[PDB]
Amino acid sequence: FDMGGYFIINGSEKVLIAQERSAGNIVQVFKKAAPSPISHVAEIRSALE
Amino acid sequence: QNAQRDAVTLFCCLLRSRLATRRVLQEYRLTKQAFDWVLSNIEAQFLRSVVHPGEMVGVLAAQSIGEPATQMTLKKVTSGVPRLKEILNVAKNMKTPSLTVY
Amino acid sequence: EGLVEYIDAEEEESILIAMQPEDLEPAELDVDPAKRIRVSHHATTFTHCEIHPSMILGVAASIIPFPDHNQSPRNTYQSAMGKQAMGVFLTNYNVRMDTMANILYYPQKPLGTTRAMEYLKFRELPAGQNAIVAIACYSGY
Amino acid sequence: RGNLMGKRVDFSARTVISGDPNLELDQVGVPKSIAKTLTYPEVVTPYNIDRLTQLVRNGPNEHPGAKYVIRDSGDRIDLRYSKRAGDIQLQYGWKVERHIMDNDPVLFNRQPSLHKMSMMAHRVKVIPYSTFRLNLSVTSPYNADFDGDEMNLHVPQSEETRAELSQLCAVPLQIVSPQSNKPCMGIVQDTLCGIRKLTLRDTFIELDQVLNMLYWVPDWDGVIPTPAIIKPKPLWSGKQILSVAIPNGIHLQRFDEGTTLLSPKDNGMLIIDGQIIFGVVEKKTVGSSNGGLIHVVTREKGPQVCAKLFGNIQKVVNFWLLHNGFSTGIGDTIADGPTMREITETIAEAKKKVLDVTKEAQANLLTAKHGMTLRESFEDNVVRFLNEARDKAGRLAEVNLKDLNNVKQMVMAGSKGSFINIAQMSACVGQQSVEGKRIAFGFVDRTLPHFSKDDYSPESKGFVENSYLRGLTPQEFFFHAMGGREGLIDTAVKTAETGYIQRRLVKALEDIMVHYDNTTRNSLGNVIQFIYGEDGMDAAHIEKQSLDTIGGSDAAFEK
Amino acid sequence: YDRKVPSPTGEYVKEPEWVLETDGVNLSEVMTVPGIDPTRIYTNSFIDIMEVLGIEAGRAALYKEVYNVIASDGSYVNYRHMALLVDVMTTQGGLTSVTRHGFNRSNTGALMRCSFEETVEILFEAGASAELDDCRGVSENVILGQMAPIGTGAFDVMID
Amino acid sequence: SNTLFDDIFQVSEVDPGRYNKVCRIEAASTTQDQCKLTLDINVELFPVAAQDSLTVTIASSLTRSWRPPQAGDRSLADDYDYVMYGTAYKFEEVSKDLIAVYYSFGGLLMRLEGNYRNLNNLKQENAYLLIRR
Amino acid sequence: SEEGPQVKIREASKDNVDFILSNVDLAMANSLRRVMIAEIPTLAIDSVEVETNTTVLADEFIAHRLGLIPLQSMDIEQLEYSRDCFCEDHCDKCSVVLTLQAFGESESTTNVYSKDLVIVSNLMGRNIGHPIIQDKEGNGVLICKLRKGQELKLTCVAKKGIAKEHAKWGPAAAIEFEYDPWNKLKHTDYWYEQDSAKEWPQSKNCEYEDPPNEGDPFDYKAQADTFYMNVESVGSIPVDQVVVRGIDTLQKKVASILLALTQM
Amino acid sequence: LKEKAIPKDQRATTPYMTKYERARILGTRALQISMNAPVFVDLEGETDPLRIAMKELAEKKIPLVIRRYLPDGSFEDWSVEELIVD
Amino acid sequence: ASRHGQKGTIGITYRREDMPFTAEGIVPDLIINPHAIPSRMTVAHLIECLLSKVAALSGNEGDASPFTDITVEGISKLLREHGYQSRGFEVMYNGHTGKKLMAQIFFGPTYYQRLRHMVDDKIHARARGPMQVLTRQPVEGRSRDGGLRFGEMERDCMIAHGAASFLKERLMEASDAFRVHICGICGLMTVIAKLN
Amino acid sequence: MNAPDRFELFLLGEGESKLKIDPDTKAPNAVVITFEKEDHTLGNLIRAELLNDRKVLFAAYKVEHPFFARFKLRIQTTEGYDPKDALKNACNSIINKLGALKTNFETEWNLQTL
Amino acid sequence: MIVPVRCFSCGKVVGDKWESYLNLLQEDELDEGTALSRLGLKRYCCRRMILTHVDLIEKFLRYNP
Amino acid sequence: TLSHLRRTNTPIAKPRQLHNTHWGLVCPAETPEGQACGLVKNL
RNA sequence: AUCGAGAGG
Ligand SMILES: [Mg+2]
Ligand SMILES: [Zn+2]
Ligand SMILES: [Zn+2]
Ligand SMILES: [Zn+2]
Repeated sequence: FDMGGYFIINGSEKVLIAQERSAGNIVQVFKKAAPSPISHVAEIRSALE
Repeated sequence: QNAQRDAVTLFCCLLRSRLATRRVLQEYRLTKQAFDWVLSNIEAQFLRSVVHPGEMVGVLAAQSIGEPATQMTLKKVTSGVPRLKEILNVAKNMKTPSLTVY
Repeated sequence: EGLVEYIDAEEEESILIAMQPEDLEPAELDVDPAKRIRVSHHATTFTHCEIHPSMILGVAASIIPFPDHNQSPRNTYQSAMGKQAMGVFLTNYNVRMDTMANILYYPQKPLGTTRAMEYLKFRELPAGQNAIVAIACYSGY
Repeated sequence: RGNLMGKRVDFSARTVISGDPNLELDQVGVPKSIAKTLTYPEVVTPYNIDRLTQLVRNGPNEHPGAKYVIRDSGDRIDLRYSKRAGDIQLQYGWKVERHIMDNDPVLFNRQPSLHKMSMMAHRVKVIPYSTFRLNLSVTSPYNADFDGDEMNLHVPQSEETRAELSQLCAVPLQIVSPQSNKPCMGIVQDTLCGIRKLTLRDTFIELDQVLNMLYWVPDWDGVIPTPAIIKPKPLWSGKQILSVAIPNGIHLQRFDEGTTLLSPKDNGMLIIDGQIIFGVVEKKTVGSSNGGLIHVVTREKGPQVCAKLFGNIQKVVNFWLLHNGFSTGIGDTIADGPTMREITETIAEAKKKVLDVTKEAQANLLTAKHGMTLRESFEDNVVRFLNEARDKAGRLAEVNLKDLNNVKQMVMAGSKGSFINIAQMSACVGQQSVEGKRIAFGFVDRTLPHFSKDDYSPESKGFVENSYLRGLTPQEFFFHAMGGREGLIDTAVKTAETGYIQRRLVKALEDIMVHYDNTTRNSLGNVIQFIYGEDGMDAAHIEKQSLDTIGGSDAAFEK
Repeated sequence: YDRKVPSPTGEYVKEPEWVLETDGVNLSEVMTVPGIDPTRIYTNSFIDIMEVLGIEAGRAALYKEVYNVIASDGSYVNYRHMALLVDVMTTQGGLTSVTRHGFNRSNTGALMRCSFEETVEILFEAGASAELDDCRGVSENVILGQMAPIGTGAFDVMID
Repeated sequence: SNTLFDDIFQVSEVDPGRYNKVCRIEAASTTQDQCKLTLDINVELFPVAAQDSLTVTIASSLTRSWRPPQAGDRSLADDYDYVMYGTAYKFEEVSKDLIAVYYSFGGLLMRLEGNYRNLNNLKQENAYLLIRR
Repeated sequence: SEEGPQVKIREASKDNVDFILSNVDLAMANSLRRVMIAEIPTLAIDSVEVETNTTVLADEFIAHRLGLIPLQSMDIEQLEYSRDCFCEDHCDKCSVVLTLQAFGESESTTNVYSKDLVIVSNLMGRNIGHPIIQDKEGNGVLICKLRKGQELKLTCVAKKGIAKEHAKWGPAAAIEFEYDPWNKLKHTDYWYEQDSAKEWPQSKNCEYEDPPNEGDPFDYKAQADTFYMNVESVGSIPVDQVVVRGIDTLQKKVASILLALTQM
Repeated sequence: LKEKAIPKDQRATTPYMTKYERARILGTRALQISMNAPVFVDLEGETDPLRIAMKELAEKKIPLVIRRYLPDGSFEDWSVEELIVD
Repeated sequence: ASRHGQKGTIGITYRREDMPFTAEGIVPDLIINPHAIPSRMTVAHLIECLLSKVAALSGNEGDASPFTDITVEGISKLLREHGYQSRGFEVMYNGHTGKKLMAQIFFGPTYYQRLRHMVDDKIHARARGPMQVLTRQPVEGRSRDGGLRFGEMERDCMIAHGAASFLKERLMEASDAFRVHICGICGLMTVIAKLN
Repeated sequence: MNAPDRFELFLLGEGESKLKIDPDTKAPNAVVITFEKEDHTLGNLIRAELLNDRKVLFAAYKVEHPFFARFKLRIQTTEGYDPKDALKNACNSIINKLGALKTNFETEWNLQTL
Repeated sequence: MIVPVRCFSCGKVVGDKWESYLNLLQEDELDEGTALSRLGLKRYCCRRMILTHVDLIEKFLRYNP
Repeated sequence: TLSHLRRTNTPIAKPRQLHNTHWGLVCPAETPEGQACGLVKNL
C-alpha cells in the first residue's frame, strides 16, 4: 500500500513540499495607488528555462 | 461637598421620583415601619456599592474592552476591528471619514 | 484515442463544461421533493464534461461522508483531524522501527463510504470503529 | 517581556479538563497524581500537629501525605527515601511540605487570559481520574469547552497569599462582573434545556420521583411540600419542586409580551418568597441576564449562597432530565411536504423578481438615483431580494416546527441554537459572500467554467437554493467553500490583531488605580478622573432601572 | 432618522427629520453654512473635532465612536471603562495614542516604558538623559520583585 | 378552619393552549349572573368538557410535612373528585364594590371575580380547591 | 402457583429464554437485569504467562483475546475467589490452569482455536474450565493465525470474577426488556410527523395485551407490573441458570445488608 | 515632607474597610498565627489560621492599623477598632 | 471525534447496566450531547446515523458519496422496511431506574475516530525542580520536568484582582528569587561579599 | 494511571463498614444510611419497597458521584417505628418475592421442553 | 487486525462466526445480509461487528520473518 | 501520508482566499487553520 | 542550548 514519492535521508523518510510561485514571462498591468506619481505599470519578469 | 453633591445627583433624581409622597402612600402603601427600613437598606446598599481604593481599574478597563473585541465580527462604514484599530492609533488617513449634518 | 483531454487553468478559460452527462441529454412536473434542486443548465455549447464533480476534493475531504450536507468549515476542521486519527498506517508496522506508531486493535471499515474511498484504500486500511452512537442527555457528562 | 514581566513558575500544573455535574461551583477536581506532586508549606502548631504527624507517616506515595520536612536548621528531609522517614517526631517551628488536600485554595487558569474572570480561585476536591473537573456554570468566564482544552492550576505558598485567593480572587466573589455590570455565570446546556421542560405547566411529577428530587437538594429543611394536586392522585408541579432550590426571601418580577396575570402562554416570571408563582423558567430568568435570578441572589443573600444555588438547580434539573431524556436526530430538520412546497415556490418567485429587475436594467429603464451607480443599485437590489427570500423561507420553516421539535426546544430554552441555524439546515442556507460583495468573476466574465459569460443570475453568483437537509450542488459547494474560507481567515487574522490591541490597552492603563481620595490617578500622581466613573462606584452592584420621572405626558406626570 | 422628541403634551414622540450624511470631511467650512444646525453637526473623524471644537468635545466624540464599535456587534461595556480609556487619550494636551509613539514617550519613569515597545532604545536614552525612576509603577516593581502598590499593597500595616 | 367559598358554575370555553394534558377554563357562576372565574385545570385527571356545569369550593384547611394517607383514620374534607392546593398572590380591585382574586396552584392559575367573598378570602398562603361532579 | 411474582415462559432454548414476568414492581425487574449483567460470577482467564510468540500479534493483544473466551462455569460455586483462598498465588481450589501451544508446520495458514486450549490443573470433578464450543464444526473461537515456521506457547490461569470488574466475566449477552407495548401509562411522549400510530411500529408484545379504548380516559393510578424479557447467554452458564443465579445473587446481596444490621 | 501626619479629627478617607485591606489584615494575622502567636478569642473548635482571624475580626481584637496613604505623601492611620466591615 | 468536525473528550465511563438501552438490549457504545448539533450545523453526521443503521441491518454498504440522489426520505423508507422508525428514533429505557425515557432517542452506528491527544501523555505537574542555567528560572517542557508559564497576560489578570502579595511570591519566591549585596555609594552590584 | 482498581466497586477496604448509620438533623424519626460498595441495583430496590410500607413517610436514595460505588438512603417513619425495622422488614420482604420468583421460574422451565 | 471475540456493545461472541461467514458468501453464493442472519446475528450491534471488519491478519502473514 | 505527499506551500493580493481558478486543481476545504491558513493547500 | 519544521485549543 506504500505509494512512494518520498526520499530516505539517514533513515528518516522525507517529502519535498510543492512550492508555489507566480509564473515568469507574463504581462500584468497594475493600477498604482492614489498618491502615486505615476498612474500605471506594465510588468514582466523575464525568466529563462 | 460640591463634588459630593455632583456625584450623587443622578441617583437622587431616582430617589425622589420613587420615594415621593403620593407614591409612597398610594402606589406601594408603606407603613412608617417599612419606610424606615427602606431608608436603611438604601443607605447600606449605596455605601457598599462605593468603589474601594486600591482597585486597579485601568487594567480592568483595558480587559473589559479587550475581551468583547476578540468576539467581534460582522451600510458601508469601517466597523469593528479596523475601525477600532483606527480609533486607538489616532489614524489620520481613516478609511471612511463622514459628516452627519442636521 | 482522443476521448479525454488535459486542461490547465489557463485553457479552461475558453471552454464550457457540463456536469452530469445528463446535461447533454435533450429534454422537452413529477419530481422527488426530497431530492435537491438542480437548475436546468439552459446553455448547450459544451466542449467538455466533468469526469465526476466529486473529484474537486483532496484525499482528506474525500473521507468525509455527505460533505454536501455540511457547513463547509466543518469539512475543513475534519480534514485536519483525519490526519490525527489512529489506524493502520502501513501493513508492515511490526517490521519498521519508527519513532512513534499507533495502531488500532480492531479497525473497522466505515458503514458510510465515499465512492472515492476505493482509490484511497480506506476500506483496506481504516482508522475508526463503527461505534453505536446515542445522541442523548444522560447524567450530564 | 519574557523573563521579568512573565516567567515559568514552581508549584504549577496543567492537564486536560472535563465537566462534572456533581461538583460545586467554587470547586476544582484535582487528580491524585497532581495532588501528590503539589505541596504547601505548613508550619506545625498545637492545632495541626496531630494531623501533620500522620501525614508525614503516610508518606509521599499516597494521599494525604507529605514530601519534605524542614527543621529550624533549614535542611530539607527527603521523605521519598530517608533513613528516618518513619520515626519522625515533630518539633514546633518546623515546616511540613504536605500534599494539596481537599478545600485548599488554588488559582485556576485558562488561556488566553483576557478577563480577571479567567484566573479565579477554587476549592480543591481531590478526585480519582486524570482530568481537571469543574462545574458547568463556570465555563463561560473561562470560555472553556471539553473538546480537548487544557487548563492551568496554581498553588499558593504563603498564608496571606492563600487569604488573597479566597477573599478576592474566589469564584463566588467574581459572579457579577464589573465588565458589562452583570453576572458572567449562569445555568447552561442541559441544566437550561431541562429546566424549561421541568417548568412547563404540563409537566407533573409523581411521589417517587419527587422524594428523590427533594433529597437531591443538599441543603434541605426536611419539609415535604404540599402537593398541588390532591384528590384524583397527589401530583406535583415541576415549578413546585424546583422552588425548593430557591432560598426564601427572593422576589422576582418580570413581564414579557402579553404578561397578563392570567398569563395564558405562561410567559414572564413571578417568584415570591423563594417560591415560584407563574412562568416557564428559561434563559432570561436563570441565565447570566441582567436582573436575573443570579443577579438577585448574589445581592439579596450573598456570594456563597449564590454559589451554592448553582449546584442545587443543577442537581435537581439534571436528575429530572436524566430520567426524562432528550435527543435530536434528522427528524427535527424535516419540515412538512406542503411547507417544503411553500419554500420552494417562495424561492422561485424570488427567482422571478431578480430576472424582471435584470431585464429592466438590460433595457436602460433605470431611475438614476443619487449617490450610487447604475450597477450599485442593481447589486443592492438583488442582494436584498435574496436575503429577504432566505429569511422568508426560514420563518416559513420555524412556523411548521411543532412544540416537540428538539431544535426548537433548545432555541426556546436558550441552550443552543438561533433562527438562522433553523433556516440554513431546513429551508435555504442562502447567499454566499466574499469580500462583502457577491461571488466574484474569478474567471473571465464568469464564476465557474460551467456558466456562460456575463451571467448575473442568483445560482451563478453564489446563491444556494438547496438546504443542508436537501443538499448543495457542486457549484453551490464551491461558492459556499469560498465563503467559509473568508470566515476562517477572518477568525485567523482578527485573533492576532485583537491580541495586539488588548496588550496596548493594558500596557497604557496599567497604573490606573482609584486612590484613597477616590481620584483616579496613576504612578506619577496625575489626575485622570476626579471621581471614578464620574460617580465613585464599583461597576458591580450597579443595575439598570428606569427613572420614572422622565418620559410620560405632563398630564400623567401630575396625576 | 425618525428622531424621538417631546410632544407639546410633554410626552415623547417620534419626529422623522431629513438628515444629510456625506462621504468626505471638512468641518470648518461645512458648519459655517446656511441651512444647517451648527449645534448638532457631527463628524466621525473625531480628530478634526479636537481642533475645531476644543479638546473636551473631542473626548465625548472619541467615546461615541468607541461605544459604536461595541454596540455594532451587540455587546455592552459599562461607561467607566471606555471613558477611562477615553480620558487617558485626552487628559494630556491633545490626542495621545496607545502606540509606541504616544504614551510610551511620556514621563512615566523608564522601566515601565521599556516593558512595552522599543525596549532597549528607551533604556539607552534613559541612561544618557540620566533619568531617575520613581519606582511607583506596577511594572517597575514587577521587574524588581517587590510588592507593588496594588490593592493589597496600596497602604502599610502597622501595630496598634 | 372551615369553608371559605361555595358556588356552582357552568362552563363556556375549554382551551388546551399549547399544552397536552391541561386546559384553561372559562365559566360563569350559575344562578348568579354577575360573577365568573378563569382557572387552569388538569384534563387527563378530571376531563372538564364543554356544556358541563360544576360545583366549586374553596377551603382553608382539611409548614408541616405532607404525609400520605395511612388509612381511613385520615379522613378527607371532600366527597369531591378533584382537589388542588395553591397560594394567593394578588387581589385586583376591578371597580368600586367589585373585586378579583388571583390564585396559583403551583403554576396552575385561577382568577375569580365578584363581590360577596369580601368577608372571606385573604392574603394568606393557604388555599384549597374542591370541584364536584 | 405461589404468591407474588408469576412467570409464564413464551419460548426457550439452550441459547435464550423468552418469558413474561408478572405481578412484580418495576425496580425489581430492573434490578434483576442489572445483576444478570454483572454480578453473578463466572470463570475466565485473568493471567497469561507467555513463553514464545513468533506470531504477528502482540502478547497483550492475545492475552486480552484469551480472557474473552467463554469457559465452562456451571460448577463455579464449588470454586472460590482467589482473593479469599489461602494459596500463595493460585491453587486448584481457586483457579484453573489452561495451556496452549501451536506451531505453523503446514505451508498453509495454520489457525488457532479455543479447542486447542489444554487444561493442566486438577479439575477435582466439577464442570469447570472447559472452553465453550457451540460452533457446529467443532472448532472454538478463532484466537490467532500462524504462518509456516511461527509458534506461540503460553499458559493461562482462569479465576473467578464478575462483569462488574471486567466484561469478560459476563454470562449474558442482551436482556430484552419492554413493559407496556401499547403505551397505556403514558410513560413516554411519542415523536411524530403526522400519526404517531402510523409512524412508530407495533411491537410484538402488543398482541399479549388488550388494545386501549380511546373513549375511556387515562388510568391515573395504575402502575407497571407486567414485563416481557428475553435473556440470552454466552454459553458459560446455561440460560436457566443465568436468571436463577441472578435471582439468587440478588437474594444473597440483600442478606448482607441484613446481617450487617445485626452486627450494628 | 518633615512628618506628614494627619490629625484624627480631619479624616476624609472611607470609614469602611476595603476588601483589599481586609484580605491583607486577615492574611498577615493568619501568617503570624501559623508561626505560633497567641490568640485573643475562645476558638470554639476551629483550627484553621484563617478561620481564627475571621472570627478574631468579628470581635475586633486585632491590634493593627492601616496606614492609608494620600498622593501628596500624607497619611491617615486607621485602627481596625475604628474601621467598619461590610 | 467523528468525521464531521465534532471533537470531544471523555467525561465518564459507564458500565452497560448503568447505560440506557433499547428493547432489544442494544447499548450505546457512545453518548454525545444534542446541544453540540444545531450551532455547528453538521447535518451529515445525522444522516450518517441513518445510512449506517440501514447498512448494518440490510448488510449492504452505505453510499455516502457526495452529489448523489440519496435522500433522507429514501433512506428512511428502507429503515421502516426493517421495522424501525424512519427518522432513526428508538425508545430507550433508563439504566438506573428502569423507567422508560420520556424522550425517544436518536440511535445508531456512526464512524468515530481516535486521535493522538490522550490525557496521560499530557498530564504535567511540578512542585520544585530543575532550573535553567542563565536565567536561573524553571526549564520549559513536561518532557524535562518543567514549569508552567505565568505570562504577562496572566500577570495582567492579577493586577485586576489586586492580588499584590500573591503576585510578588509567584514572581519571586516561586521562581528565581535571589539576593545580592550593593554599595551605598556606587549603587550597583559591585561590592564583594565575604559572607562567613 | 489514575483510575482506581475495578475491584473497588464491590470490595470494601481499610475498615470501611458496609453500613454507616447517622441520625438526621432538623427531622424526627429520620436516619441516613451511607451504603458502601453498592449501586442502583440495591438502592432502587430498597426504596421501591419502602414506599409499599404504609407507615413509611419518606424514602429516597442518591448517588453523590458516579466515580464511587456508594449511595445514601434516608428514611422517615411513623412515631414508635424505628426506621431500622422499616428497612429490615423491607429487606426481608424483598427476598420473599425473589424466592417465590425462583421457584416459579424453575417450575416453568421444568415444564418447558427445549 | 483479526476478528474480535465478542461484539463490543452487547457481548455475544462472534469469533467462531468468521470462517463460516466467508463460506456462506463464497461457497453458498449468498448475499451479506442473509449471511449475518444465518449466523444468529440479529441485533445490528452484533451485525456491524462482522460486516465492517477488515481482516488485516492475512497481510501480516505474508511477511516471512 | 497521502495528504502529506500532495501539499503546496505559498511563501509570503488576496492569496489565502479560495480563488475561482482553484476548481478541480486544489481541495477547497482541506487546508490548515490559523497561522498560514490558505497558503498551505492540498492538491 | 540554538535554529527550524509540524501540531493543540
Ligand atoms: Mg477547545
Ligand atoms: Zn487458592
Ligand atoms: Zn560603591
Ligand atoms: Zn452485539
